Amino acid sequence: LPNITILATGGTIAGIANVKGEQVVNIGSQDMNDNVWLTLAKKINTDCDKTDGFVITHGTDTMEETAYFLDLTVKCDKPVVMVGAMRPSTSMSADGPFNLYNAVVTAADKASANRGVLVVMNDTVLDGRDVTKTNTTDVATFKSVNYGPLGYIHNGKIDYQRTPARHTSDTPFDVSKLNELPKVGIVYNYANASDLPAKALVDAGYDGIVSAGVGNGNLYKSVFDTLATAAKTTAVVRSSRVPTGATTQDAEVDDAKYGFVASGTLNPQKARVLLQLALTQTKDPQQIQQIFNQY
Amino acid sequence: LPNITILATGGTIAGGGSATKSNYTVGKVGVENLVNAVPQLKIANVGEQVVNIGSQDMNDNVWLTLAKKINTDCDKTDGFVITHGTDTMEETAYFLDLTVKCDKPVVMVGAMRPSTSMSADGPFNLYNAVVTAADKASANRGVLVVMNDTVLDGRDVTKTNTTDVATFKSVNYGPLGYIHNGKIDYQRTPARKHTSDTPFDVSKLNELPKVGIVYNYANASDLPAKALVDAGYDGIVSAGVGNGNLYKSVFDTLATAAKTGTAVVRSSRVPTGATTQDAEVDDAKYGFVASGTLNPQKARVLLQLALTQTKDPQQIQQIFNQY
Amino acid sequence: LPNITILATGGTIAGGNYTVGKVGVENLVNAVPQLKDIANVKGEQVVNIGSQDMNDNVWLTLAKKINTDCDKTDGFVITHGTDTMEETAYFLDLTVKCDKPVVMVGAMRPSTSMSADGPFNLYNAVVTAADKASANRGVLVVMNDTVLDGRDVTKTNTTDVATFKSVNYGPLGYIHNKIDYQRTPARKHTSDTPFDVSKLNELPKVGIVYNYANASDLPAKALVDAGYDGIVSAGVGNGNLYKSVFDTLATAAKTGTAVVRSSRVPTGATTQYGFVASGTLNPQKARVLLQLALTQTKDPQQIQQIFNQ
Amino acid sequence: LPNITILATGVNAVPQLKDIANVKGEQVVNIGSQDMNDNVWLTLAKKINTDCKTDGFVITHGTDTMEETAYFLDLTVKCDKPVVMVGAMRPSTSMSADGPFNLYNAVVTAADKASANRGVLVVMNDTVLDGRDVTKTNTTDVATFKSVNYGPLGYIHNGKIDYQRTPARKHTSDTPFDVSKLNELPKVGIVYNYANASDLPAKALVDAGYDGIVSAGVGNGNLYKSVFDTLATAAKTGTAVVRSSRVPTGATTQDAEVDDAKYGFVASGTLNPQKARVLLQLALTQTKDPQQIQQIFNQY
Ligand SMILES: N[C@@H](CC(=O)O)C(=O)O
Ligand SMILES: N[C@@H](CC(=O)O)C(=O)O
Repeated sequence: LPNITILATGGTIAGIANVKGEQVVNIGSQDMNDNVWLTLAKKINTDCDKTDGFVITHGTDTMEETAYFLDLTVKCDKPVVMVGAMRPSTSMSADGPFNLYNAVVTAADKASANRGVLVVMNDTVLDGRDVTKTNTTDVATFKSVNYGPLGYIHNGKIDYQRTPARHTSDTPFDVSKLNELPKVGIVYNYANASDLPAKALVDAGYDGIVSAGVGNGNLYKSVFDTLATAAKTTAVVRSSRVPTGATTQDAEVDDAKYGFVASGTLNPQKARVLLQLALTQTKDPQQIQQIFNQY
Repeated sequence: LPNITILATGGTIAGGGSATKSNYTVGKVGVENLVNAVPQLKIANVGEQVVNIGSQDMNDNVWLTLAKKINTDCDKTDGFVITHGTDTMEETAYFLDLTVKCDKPVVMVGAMRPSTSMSADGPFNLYNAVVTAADKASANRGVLVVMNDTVLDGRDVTKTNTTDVATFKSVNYGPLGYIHNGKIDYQRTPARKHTSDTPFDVSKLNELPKVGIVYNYANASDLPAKALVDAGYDGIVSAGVGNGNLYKSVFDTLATAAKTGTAVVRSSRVPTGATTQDAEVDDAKYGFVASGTLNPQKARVLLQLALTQTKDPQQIQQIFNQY
Repeated sequence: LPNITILATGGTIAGGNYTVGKVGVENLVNAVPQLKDIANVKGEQVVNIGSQDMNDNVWLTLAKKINTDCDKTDGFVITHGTDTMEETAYFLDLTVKCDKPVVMVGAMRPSTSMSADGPFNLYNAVVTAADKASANRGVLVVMNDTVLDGRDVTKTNTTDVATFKSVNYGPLGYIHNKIDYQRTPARKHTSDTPFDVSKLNELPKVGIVYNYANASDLPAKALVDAGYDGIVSAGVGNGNLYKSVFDTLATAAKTGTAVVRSSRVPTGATTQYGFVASGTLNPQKARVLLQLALTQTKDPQQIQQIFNQ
Repeated sequence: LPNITILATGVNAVPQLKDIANVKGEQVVNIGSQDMNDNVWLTLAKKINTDCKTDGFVITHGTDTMEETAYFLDLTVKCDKPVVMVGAMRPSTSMSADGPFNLYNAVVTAADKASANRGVLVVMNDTVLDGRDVTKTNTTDVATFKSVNYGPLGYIHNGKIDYQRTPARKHTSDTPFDVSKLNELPKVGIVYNYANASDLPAKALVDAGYDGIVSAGVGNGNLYKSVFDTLATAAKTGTAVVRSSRVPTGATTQDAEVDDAKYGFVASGTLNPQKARVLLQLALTQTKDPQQIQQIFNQY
């Protein structure tokens, strides 16, 4: 049988294949940070040749952030499948066993390769870029809200009907010998939104700022002004607190005039992930925007 | 016919750009020109231009102006229709839902496409909004949002999509009724207290307590919360991850802010589902408030009003458990 | 503690590829020791079958049981198959004269499976059946942490444990650890209906015909040939019908048969022909209501008023 | 500009199309889409196949059965040029009639080459949808058409399409289905399952000797006992029987509660009843064997 290594990183999930298990760290994913991300990726890139595929048990809270980061830093072309649980393992009707079950299936399937980093939840294979946590409590919380799942799992078989075109081998981000990430913060937009948050990050000389805008990534006037001065003086990506849909160019915001970057379908967390890595290679908004159109 | 007062605030309903191209500005078209875009209203007898702005610049002053209109002119009309930007309609609609002391159907409506666009959605939406406002069965339902042929309540309505004309959805509890042929089959009503049942009286308020929102994500910086605390904000909402949790940095500063009096509400960046008590965070232990089903923008609204009557974390927790 | 009586009909929840309705009611209770902390659970095995074989006789039995024993218990939970629960639940919603909570629950995964969903479903069903806030909402279905109304709950997905959704108007409340009730159904239900099945041992014959391109009209004609009392059309779009099928139902309606227009399109109302528009009711739910109406009238005009209920 | 042929089945009104393409109109038929049928399909496919010349096609169609025509054309059109279907949920007389911008975007999609080699497409309310998974979800909503199982191929903004997906099942040029030489399609009907379901509708189709029957089963393609009894005898008389589901989302899978291979049934996978009918009709043009039909249903 193929050999699949389970990498455990935390999450309620604790709190066909020849399966080996290693625990890298054990944290709530709400405390997820650059160091675990750099450690997790360096682990998988180092042990790529040593196994047939990886399954990663993780907290569901920032699962979408980790999955996107690995989707952009994993150079291992072998399947990397992320998995978690919404109910505790000791609790009744614990969902984790069959989730992890399905993840090993996904990681064992030879058809799964070259689909990037995947997330497997509730009988479904989700792509790392579009997966998001939809609901605070549901076991079916994970969804690709914009483009949808890649496949469904039944009786150990996967009917793959999609593959993402936007990852893994094909990305230029190499964090192998990197021990820090650029600083990227996220500011929320709302009625009468305060600029205090964005002013705080700019004054700290943050490399980047993501805007959790309203609608098509729009900003409150105070915020927009301040981010306009920062971008023109800090990288600023426009994303949206809106859970679904692209933050587009050519709507109500001339980004060129302002040197903003429209985040596309990337939500504020995922936009942050991509902005962080883009700032390891360039700081020009005109250049970054090209990165955001391909990843 | 019923008398419906249309209060205009701006919005992509009142915005223009060419019909093809997608660049456009909002809070352009004056109300009077929107009335004319919908010849088929003489349903009701159409009005006032309060502001003409993109709803992304919506703020307490416009909120307070809106509430003061509706309550003072309640007896002079049969119901109101508020033309608004889609971006914060869920916020405005919730504030009015907590502050309007009238019964008249207060129905908010917007458009995802500019009025100059091809197949602009605003004319027929505004039609159904008037329809909604004119049907008195809409009375006693709180502040409503009528979008894409659907009637939604101000508490649960939220913007699901950045571009879809079907963008608005009551994701957690669902719509109140659907509109066909100028007729509404209402099958629900919201259970939380709204409008006339709220303990909030804005008649003598010209400004709201200061409440900001901090976002949560991996490795999150705590400088925004430290900035809001240092700024003496009355309330802070965290758009937490999952069931309202915080990154260690952010939880640290808010732990200290809450202990020295700041209202701290735990909500979720997660668009649907409740941020509940007794999960991973013991709210009674750090004097916090779980926001329940209220998303962060809506949680801000409730904490702002709550801070007009009380600064007790036990007391706020029930305001959030009741509205 | 409250007395909750569990009425079992089968389902995957009681099943063990897999077979439905193998396990008995005491074993669905056994499997969750925690129910001892919440209610005094008693059980009755009404039938033990896959809900794809659910039928009128079982419907009539359930309604009479719930109606007769309403004064013997504090609330009922019905363990049931997920395939037709949306029908049974809506049937009970209109025929139960009991005001006490009547809660339906099921499983998408067998009792034998990894991550079997029935235990926590059945627990949450008993909680709901025990909560005083649940009474007077009509018949409820509790699946995957949520209280759903019998009228609007429908099965949205073929395999998901979260399949059940009130797709048009949404859930009534959410269950965590004790229910956040924020909605209540406005159409009339339970003790508020004009339908009395107590002394009925058969129901009027109602069938369903599907519409699609090139649709054959032989299925509609077969139901016409059988003198079926009612025909629901699973139409396309907003209750539209293929030409040949529309012709046959025109003849069926003209010779006395009730014809309700519904839609195969899973969401939204089929709107208001001397036909009956089903409104938001999908074909199977439209079927149950049309069945009941034909116990009180066969007037299409009065039948449409029933559907506006 | 590319030459786009708009084939109408049910203009000067949108002048902004002419900013994107050189329109040819042509009235293939004049029908309500609830009356869509095999003959319009055979004509549509043969028309497109012969005129494949042009740079792309746009097909204006009623929304009610568009998902059937889209899938049928998805499997029988041999042209690799973009074939885009579009309709309106609101009449053109309405206040906010959606047809103009839909038609606009359909021409945009059809004129874009990135659209080629994605099969037959459906463009409705700002979205590029694949012919296989696209389905009509809501009775009146303008946002009704959506790919519920696997999702949209791209979104249209400002007359530009961000394609991020393509369907993996074989379509168009990779299919063995050639309707060019057919003047009729095999007779395949659909029966619904519900509690107490009557077997009279399915027996009517067996009595008329239909080649194929699709079951809109409950749950994972299950059948009421009466209907199963009937479909079993039909399979026993060489009839093809495909198990689908009235449930709008998810696959009707093998290895659940019905031993397909024992009875000779085919699980439809994610194909819903009307779509399963389209493929079974074409499947019956090449074979009448359940292993081969089931394979075909895992292939398309
Ligand atoms: N920025 C606009 C967007 C819209 O109206 O759709 C607003 O909310 O005012
Ligand atoms: N009675 C249903 C139970 C389920 O599927 O959950 C069935 O037989 O399929």
